[PDB]
Amino acid sequence: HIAIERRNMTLVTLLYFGELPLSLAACTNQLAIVKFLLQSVGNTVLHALVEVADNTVDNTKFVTSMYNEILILGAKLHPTLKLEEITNRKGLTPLALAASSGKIGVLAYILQREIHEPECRHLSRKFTEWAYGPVHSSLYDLSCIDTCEKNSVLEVIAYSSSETPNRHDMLLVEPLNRLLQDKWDRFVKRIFYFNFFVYCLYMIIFTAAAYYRPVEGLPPYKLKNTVGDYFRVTGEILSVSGGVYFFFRGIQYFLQRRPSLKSLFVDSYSEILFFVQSLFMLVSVVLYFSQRKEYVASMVFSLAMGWTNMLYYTRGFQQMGIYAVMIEKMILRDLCRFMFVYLVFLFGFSTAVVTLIEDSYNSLYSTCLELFKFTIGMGDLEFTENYDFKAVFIILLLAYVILTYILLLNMLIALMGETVNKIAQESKNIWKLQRAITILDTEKSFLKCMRKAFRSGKLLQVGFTPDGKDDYRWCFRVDEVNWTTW
Amino acid sequence: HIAIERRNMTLVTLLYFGELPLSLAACTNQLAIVKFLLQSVGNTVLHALVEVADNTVDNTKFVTSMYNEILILGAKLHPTLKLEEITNRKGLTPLALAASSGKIGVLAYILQREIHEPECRHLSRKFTEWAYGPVHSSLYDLSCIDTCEKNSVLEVIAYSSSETPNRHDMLLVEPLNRLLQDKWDRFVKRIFYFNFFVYCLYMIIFTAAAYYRPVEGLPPYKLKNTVGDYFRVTGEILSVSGGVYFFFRGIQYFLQRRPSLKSLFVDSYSEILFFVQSLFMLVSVVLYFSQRKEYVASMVFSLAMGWTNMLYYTRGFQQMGIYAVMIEKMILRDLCRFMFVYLVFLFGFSTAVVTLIEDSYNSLYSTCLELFKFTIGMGDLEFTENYDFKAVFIILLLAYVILTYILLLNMLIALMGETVNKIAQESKNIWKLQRAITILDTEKSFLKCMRKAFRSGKLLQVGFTPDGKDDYRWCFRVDEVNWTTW
Amino acid sequence: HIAIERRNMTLVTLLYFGELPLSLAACTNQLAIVKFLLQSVGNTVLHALVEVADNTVDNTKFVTSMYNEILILGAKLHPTLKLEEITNRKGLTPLALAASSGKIGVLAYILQREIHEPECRHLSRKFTEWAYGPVHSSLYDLSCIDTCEKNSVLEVIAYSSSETPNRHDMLLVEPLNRLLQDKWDRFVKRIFYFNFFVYCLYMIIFTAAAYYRPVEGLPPYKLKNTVGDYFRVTGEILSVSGGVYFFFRGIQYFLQRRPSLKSLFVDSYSEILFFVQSLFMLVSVVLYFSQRKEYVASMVFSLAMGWTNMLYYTRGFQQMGIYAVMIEKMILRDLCRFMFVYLVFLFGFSTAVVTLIEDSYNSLYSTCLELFKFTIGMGDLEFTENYDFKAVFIILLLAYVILTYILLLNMLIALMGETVNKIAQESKNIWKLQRAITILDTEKSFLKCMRKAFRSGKLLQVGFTPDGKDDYRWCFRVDEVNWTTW
Amino acid sequence: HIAIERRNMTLVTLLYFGELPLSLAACTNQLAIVKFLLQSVGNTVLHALVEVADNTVDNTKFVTSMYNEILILGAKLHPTLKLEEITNRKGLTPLALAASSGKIGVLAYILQREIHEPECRHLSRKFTEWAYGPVHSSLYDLSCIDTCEKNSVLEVIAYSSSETPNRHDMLLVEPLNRLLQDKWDRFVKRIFYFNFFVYCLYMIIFTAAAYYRPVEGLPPYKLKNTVGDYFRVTGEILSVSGGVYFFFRGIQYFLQRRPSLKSLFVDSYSEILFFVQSLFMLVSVVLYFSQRKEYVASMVFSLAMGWTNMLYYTRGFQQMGIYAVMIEKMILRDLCRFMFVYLVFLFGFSTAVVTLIEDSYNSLYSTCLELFKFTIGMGDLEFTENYDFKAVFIILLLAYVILTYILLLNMLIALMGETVNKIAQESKNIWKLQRAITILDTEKSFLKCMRKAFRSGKLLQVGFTPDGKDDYRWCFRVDEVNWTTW
Repeated sequence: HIAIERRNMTLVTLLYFGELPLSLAACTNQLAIVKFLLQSVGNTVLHALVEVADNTVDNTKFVTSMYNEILILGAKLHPTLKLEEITNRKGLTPLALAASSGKIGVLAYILQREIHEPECRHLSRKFTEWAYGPVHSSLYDLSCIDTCEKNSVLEVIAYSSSETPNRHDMLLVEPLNRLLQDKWDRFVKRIFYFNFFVYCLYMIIFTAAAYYRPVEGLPPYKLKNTVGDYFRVTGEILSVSGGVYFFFRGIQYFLQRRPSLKSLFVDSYSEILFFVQSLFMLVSVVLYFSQRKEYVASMVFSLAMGWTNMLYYTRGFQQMGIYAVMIEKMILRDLCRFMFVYLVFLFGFSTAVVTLIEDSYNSLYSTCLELFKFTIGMGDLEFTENYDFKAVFIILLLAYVILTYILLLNMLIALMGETVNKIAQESKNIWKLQRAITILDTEKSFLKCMRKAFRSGKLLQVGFTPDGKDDYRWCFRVDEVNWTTW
Repeated sequence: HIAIERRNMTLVTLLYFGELPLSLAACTNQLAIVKFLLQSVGNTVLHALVEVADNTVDNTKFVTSMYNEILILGAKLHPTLKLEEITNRKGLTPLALAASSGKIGVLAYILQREIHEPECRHLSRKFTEWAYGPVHSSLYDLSCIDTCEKNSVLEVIAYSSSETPNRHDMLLVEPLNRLLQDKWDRFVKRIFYFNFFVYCLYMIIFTAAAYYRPVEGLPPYKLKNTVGDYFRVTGEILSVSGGVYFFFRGIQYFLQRRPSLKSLFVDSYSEILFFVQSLFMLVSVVLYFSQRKEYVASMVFSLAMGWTNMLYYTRGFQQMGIYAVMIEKMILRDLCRFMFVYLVFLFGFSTAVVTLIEDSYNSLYSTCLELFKFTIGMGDLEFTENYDFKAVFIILLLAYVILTYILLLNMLIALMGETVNKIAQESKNIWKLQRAITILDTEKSFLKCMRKAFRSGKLLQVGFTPDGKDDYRWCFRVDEVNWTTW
Repeated sequence: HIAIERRNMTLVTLLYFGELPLSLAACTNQLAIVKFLLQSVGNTVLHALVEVADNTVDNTKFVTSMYNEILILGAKLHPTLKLEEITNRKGLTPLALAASSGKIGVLAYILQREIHEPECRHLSRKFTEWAYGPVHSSLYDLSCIDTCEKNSVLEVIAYSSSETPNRHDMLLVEPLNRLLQDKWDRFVKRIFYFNFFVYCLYMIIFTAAAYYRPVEGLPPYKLKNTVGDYFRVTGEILSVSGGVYFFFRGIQYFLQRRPSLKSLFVDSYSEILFFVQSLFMLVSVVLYFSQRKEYVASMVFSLAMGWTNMLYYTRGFQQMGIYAVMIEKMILRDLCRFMFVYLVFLFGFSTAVVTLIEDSYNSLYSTCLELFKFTIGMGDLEFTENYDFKAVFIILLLAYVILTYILLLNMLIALMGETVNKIAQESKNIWKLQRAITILDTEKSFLKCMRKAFRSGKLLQVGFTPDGKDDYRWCFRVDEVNWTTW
Repeated sequence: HIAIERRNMTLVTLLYFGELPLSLAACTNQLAIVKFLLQSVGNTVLHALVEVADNTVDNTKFVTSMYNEILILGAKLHPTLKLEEITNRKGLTPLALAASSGKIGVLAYILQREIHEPECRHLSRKFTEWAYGPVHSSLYDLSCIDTCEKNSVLEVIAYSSSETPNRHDMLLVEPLNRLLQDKWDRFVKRIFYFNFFVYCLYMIIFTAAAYYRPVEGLPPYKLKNTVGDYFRVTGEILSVSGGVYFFFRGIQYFLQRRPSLKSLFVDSYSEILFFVQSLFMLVSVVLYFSQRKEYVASMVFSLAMGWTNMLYYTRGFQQMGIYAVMIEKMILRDLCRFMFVYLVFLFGFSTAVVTLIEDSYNSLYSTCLELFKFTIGMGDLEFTENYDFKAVFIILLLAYVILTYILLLNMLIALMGETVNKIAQESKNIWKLQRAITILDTEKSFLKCMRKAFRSGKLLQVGFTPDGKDDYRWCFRVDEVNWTTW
């Protein structure tokens, strides 16, 4: 390993990048050294090379060349023995490890690799079926990447908590995009539209049952034999059954995803929404059967939540999905830090004025609301009059008006603009990540109808393997037109 | 065709880009191959080449060189036989087909082509009359492009529904701009100004007749012999005659244009406006003669519409036309998707509060209006008081205020800014497209006074044709000054 | 001239750019041709060359080289005879003609020209006194440019109505900037500060006289012997004397400048302000002596105007001058075209609603004001109630609120942003143009104290002239440090 | 010196950049000249070279090469004699002089210099301990820079009043950043968090004591034996003890910093805040013991101030620190110049209207407040009615509404946007300067616990000095990974 450090083949022949000398010499980007040498962590040489990638053009070029040479050398050294199917200490394949790690160009290479050498056609991935003019008919296998039961690269990129840096920019490569469109427009689009109208009609039934709730007495109420009463009972039953579903789907989401506490609100914002919505529905029905008139309070929240929580489904549509992602970003970053700062100002001035006034229009609850109104421009500057020192009170409002209305809110608006301006293309692009998420969750819940489906499908035989036995895998055909190539 | 695919002249001599082998070999950009070979879809070789253009610099260079060689070869092969006058399956000329297709540079080439070879001066388009110093006096024919009765390239670019990608950037070439200015300042400017004052005085008469409408009784009313009554009767007659015109011009627009349902609101926004305006006028006069007092309601809409619909005419003036195009864009994109989303929020919270309150200030109509007022800052936070659970109601307003006022509207404003910032130059440029549209509609309605006019005019003889017979066409003289050329 | 057109020296030797063949050959940038040839419009060869400049790098290089060769050739051909002192048909010197025309680089060259050839040191402009290390002590004459009684280049650039394209970017060259700073900080700064406190105390006296105006009776009022009455009489006299001054300075400005009607509001915005201010003061004192109580109305306008018209003086200070130039730009461009468009909307909807309502809270004056309030957010949506068709009225407000408040004003705000964003550096730079304007007006009004002053001064003898007689002109010494030059 | 000016070694051998000829010849960037020559102001050759730097790439390259040659020549000429330890007339070291002056690249060079020549390893600064692969373990001494009792470079960069141009960009170099992180996360983070909760609980106790202040009688009040009275007395004592501290820490800040009057509000904004806060607390307790009921007025200000003054502590946290720096910038630049301009408008129109009205709702205090309300949109357009000339009054409001609401404020908002847009990265970067400031003040107040600590520490022996005696200094170890270097 020490000789590998100095790139010395002499002492090597005499005899953090792992410990095996070949691993360090490969990590030191000395292909001749490992070629001469060959001829705990749990990471193989491929996994080590995946970890070594720095997503820069020179590092990616070196890593891809090293991996191509390693693939050729591995096929020569052992044709029957698996090379890519090996799993690291995490259990991930090296492709999966690179996908998790943040190797955009490396993953693009693995997806799009083709072998000029025919004997290197054993491990090649990209294939070309024909080329009439400038239009070539290409073929990508992508057999394991879509639907391997252990792990799938699509899954790994999907369940990425933004810690992977270019985790969004990964799937921009042609097979992932193309396959994503295929799955969507094949069946995921239609079932998501069915999802949309089921939930929309759910929210309408929940709204009608809520609006025409019965009031007389304290709950529960006797179910009188009447057409209206029968309708309201049936509507309540359908509503609470929907509620317990959006509990169960949500809780299995948390269980199967196992999200961290910090990643919770910064990735699964829609999920927490549809969890809290069902949670309020459950608390409402509990209080409805616990002999309390407060149930409707809980009920109201879920109802309000639910319609505002409908906006996820516009995350479906493209032109609306960007627009949804804006609201996600602002409720996560800006209107939390800003809302704390405005709480600092609000609390400071409200305690100031309440200490200034002596007598009960002055209470800190009422005074904060009264000072809150100024920000929306509905504040009445006249306020109260029982207080002494009119100048010392008025300077406090004028300070609060200059500060929190003009200085602070406007500044916040500028900060938001700084958000929309950077994310106009960015969130545009992000939309297709949530597109992919929904596409995967479709296979998720519909396990029975997705494995049989074989949405990727198109099993085309790879041919003669390095072992030399005829074998078949799954493929998918593309068209690439390049007049510049001729 | 197979030999054309492999760029093989050997098997060709032995014997999607169409089916004829010359067509594919030209499409494969092998000029030597088609030169050796020569010496359903309905598209000719020129139409196929127009379809093959990809509006990139290399593709345009290859296509223009191929078309120049094809023009020389066609003139040599058959001088008398037409080459450009041929029509495709759509009936369009190859220039018209390229104009519809989205070939900016190709159309620029066809407009500005000149032939260094004198024997290629048969098909040349651009001509130079003289050059004193660096100032050359140029000549473009453009004989058919302006006013061919079958199709005109100006017409084709004009009646483009944004599906053609650079459909706006087409006419930026010098002859189209120059000719456009000519037609405008020659007579279209003056007749459009007459249009402006006719419609302005129409709206004033319609407004005066509306303001001083009679009220006593139910309509119609007896025409008493009185100076005021006579004025009001005459004003109503002039108004409804204008109304039926703006119906008839509009309906012939829809008939001659034959717009698609999706292109309807995204291209002809001004037209639908002046159609709905006349439509409300017609419904108003119908109810006026149908013994109903509701006529004025319909009448009012058209009146309001009409003055707001006057803004089209500022689409005439340059500095105002950009400003009009902004309002078009926002009522088409942003304040529709935003208005749906705010409807989601409005409806969710209004049903929430109406379910929370029990008793009739609470009705969903009144509650939506009451919650609507908060967005404009005129909302009264005190709202009602009959409702129980003051905290559970107040948290709902505070949620609605934070969400729809500060979070949502501001975000929408940022989105609009994202619109004005990108379109400051873009819509500036778009103004001259609506300039061209109005210029063409002038020839449209005024068929009798436009064909006689010959606004392009300036018939200059092309000279000796490839057939060898002296012929004359229409031209237009320019001045181009290039000190860099000397 | 024809031979000059073809750059042919053969036919020239045998024998729009003017008519003399040397003029065209120079304009055709053939220096060898005019060298061989030499050895109505009123424009000389230098004036023709100034007109020929296109402010591009190649054109400026060619024009400057041609002018240098022409200067050398003119000095050789006639040393005693003037070359630059000649005047065109306008009477301008070629430097003045280039300054008016829009020749930034040419003017920079004329200011900064130095001659490597010693015999070309006759006409050279820039001089170097010494150079210790990398710090050279330079000398620019600029003798006529500052204070020639006929015309001055500083004056010509100053009295430029933005039609000259780079009229602002002209004086950015080192001698004009440096001299401008000199004049300012020498005496113009102090006298402008005196100007500031004179006008400030004028506005305070005018405000105090206004606030404590007498009311009893109809004007004029008897001057009772009392300390208050004596103060108010004296204050009124001082006020109206200031008023008649700001009339007289203003009217001599219009007379000496002779501005065009279109250039009036787009250049001299501050002047029209200080003219209208004095005009209202005069109308007020006229009505005060015409036995009318309406005088105070006129008086009030001037008072309001005057304090708002004080903002010019912050055009003095740098950090405030940019800020003033913003308000100029917006009241000239955006809040005029926008205010017309909002008048279209306001008038349309106000006539709509007034036609809808029948009975007098409804009058078009009151209804426009009532609809005007919505834009500022002070509008009361409840409006009136006497009107029938509540839905048809409410849809009209909701349309007006969506349109003029959210859609229109916000869009206007975005347009303004588009203004401040482009002019943040631009108006920053413009500030020094108004700096120069004020500096020149100081010499203007103070004719007696400016000609004696010789603010440029520093008369340094040029030396041996091309005539060969010792002569002296005015100069100004600079320091230029260039470590890159050594 | 004259020979040094002309870069002449001949007259030098025969015999503003200082006066010694070697100093000028070095300043003229003639290294060969000073090499041949060697072999009041108080500035040495190193100090002169530091002053000569212009922070441009060529000037920095020349200055660094000259300083390296000067260091080698000084070590050869006198190994025992100090070279860098010399002090200028200000007493600063040349490194400190360059730090104060604005030499970013020069300071980066001095921090990161290493010597390829082993005999130049005497004066070298950067060291490398090892390199396994592409990962080298580096070592920077930085022994004096952190904690020399006379001056420290960290201190000099910290106490910089923005007059030094790149004073922020200085410490971006790796050792200063790294050391800064070390000191923070070692102990400054924890003690600053303790600072945060001490001050937070101080503000809460001050707020509770304020809210429940006693009212009966005139202060002071008898301390009755009661649990509430005992709590309030103890709370007041703790509050005023905190007040006198935030006086004493503040006044020793002003004393030790000795800030200039102009630098006062533009650098130490947080300090003046925490000084005024304690100042109001002191005035309040004075009036409380001076038998006056006005004490609470003073008290209220400090309380309001204090909570709003809490925002400094979010200058601690990163994502909040940028957000704090925005409010600093706007209260320093924009909402001062804007607030003066709006005072011009407010005062002009308020005096206008008060002169227009005759009778006491009209007073200039009440009228300015009434006109002030329009800006926040709470203004009531109806105003009063006692005044005559309704049209002449209404045109004045409409002028004020168009001007100060729409035209002026919006323009101001655009100006603010111009602020947030430029400072989104800039203030982001500035946050680490206030990070450094707090880190240094920690060592400041805690003198006893910082000198013993040796936060930089890690004393590693430099080795053989140029004198040749084994010596030891302080160091700090780094890791730098460069796969591009191999």
